Amino acid sequence: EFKKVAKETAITLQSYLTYQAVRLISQQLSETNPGQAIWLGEFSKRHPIQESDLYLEAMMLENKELVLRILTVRENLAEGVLEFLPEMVLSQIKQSNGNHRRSLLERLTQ
Amino acid sequence: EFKKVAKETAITLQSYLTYQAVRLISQQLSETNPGQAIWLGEFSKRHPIQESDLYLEAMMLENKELVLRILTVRENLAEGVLEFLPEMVLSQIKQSNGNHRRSLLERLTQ
Repeated sequence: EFKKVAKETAITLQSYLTYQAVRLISQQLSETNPGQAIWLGEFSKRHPIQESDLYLEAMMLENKELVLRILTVRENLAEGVLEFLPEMVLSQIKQSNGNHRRSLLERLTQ
Repeated sequence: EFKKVAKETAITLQSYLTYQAVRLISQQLSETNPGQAIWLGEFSKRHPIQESDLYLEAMMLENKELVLRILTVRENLAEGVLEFLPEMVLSQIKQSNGNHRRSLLERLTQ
């Protein structure tokens, strides 16, 4: 099932990177254009960024400009971040595993 | 902020791959050992797999064997899946972006 799981993870990463896009943009808009930060916040109450293609589709009806920036920002975030994710996540898995195996072997040898 | 975002994404991927581990294991246990599938389900009600190092720490107090299998299965899942994630997620971002840009350019040129 490494196909079913790869696919589901990629969809999850795609949507998560989109949330990170909207988090970053909203942070800039806090200083740069506060009334749009606020708007972005309320629209996100009314639309679960979880279902991200629908969110963006919902947003084009009201703010095409913000939709475009999320598209752009998330493409850059992906392009920036994705290359280190393999090495990072695997390394964190090997060391979380390491900790947990060191801890329970400690309990097993009381 | 590509560091703050890479770090947060890796933590999220780590935890998500752990949930996928527990999803897969629970699926096997459905057929292989049903009474442990059920137990795994109830423990997951009482412990948010979201905070995954704590979950696994909570589980060692009650089922060290299952904790070890999650450790193993999630390391394999990571090792299996992580190499295609860059190419996959970026490709899905380029084509989701493509769709949304094709759709709103359609509205802008009514």
